[PDB]
Amino acid sequence: EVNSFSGYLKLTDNVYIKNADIVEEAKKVKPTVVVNAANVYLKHGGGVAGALNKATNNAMQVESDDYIATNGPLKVGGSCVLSGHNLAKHCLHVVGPNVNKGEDIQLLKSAYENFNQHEVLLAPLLSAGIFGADPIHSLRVCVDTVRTNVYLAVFDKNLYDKLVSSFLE
Ligand SMILES: CC(C)[C@H](Nc1ncnc2[nH]c(-c3ccc4c(c3)C(C)(C)C(=O)N4)cc12)c1ccc2c(c1)S(=O)(=O)CCC2
Repeated sequence: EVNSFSGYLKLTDNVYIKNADIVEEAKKVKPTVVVNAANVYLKHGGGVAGALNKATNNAMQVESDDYIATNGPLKVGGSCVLSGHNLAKHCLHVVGPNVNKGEDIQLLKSAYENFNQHEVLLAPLLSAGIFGADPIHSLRVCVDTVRTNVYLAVFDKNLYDKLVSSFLE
């Protein structure tokens, strides 16, 4: 079956959320598009990016290095489409701002706007975790910006409960 998302809570007509590891979701669903929370040189050294690259047995990193050699780095707020490998048909590598490194939180709207070029996506909460953005603000930007169908996987039950409560106020 195609894009077999299960156990998500529908927040708006196009935004769904689950307490789950995005890697486990991608292996089970094999979505058309999985979003990676990338950096501008596509160096998947840890966090979400590291876990998705390890699940491809480093094929995503080798492919990424070859993309960067030919095209140069991405811009913060930008994206590129590469192979999904065993995780999806395509991986959309999106660069959200890293606020802990001084990047502008306003670019989080540009980052989510890349999702609108794909009908259905499995994605993480952009710029959250060690990128330093307020996760409740990131969910609000997603809901206000994405118009195609996005399934958010957040791998932390405590944060998932805070996000759902904040949305439902
Ligand atoms: C907010 C947070 C809960 C969320 N985390 C995540 N959200 C969704 N799916 C996730 N999988 C993992 C993961 C990370 C290591 C590993 C694994 C899985 C497995 C068990 C496969 C293993 O063995 N190692 C994390 C993760 C999050 C959201 C966005 C960003 C970050 C983190 S970041 O990576 O800090 C910086 C980029 C932006």
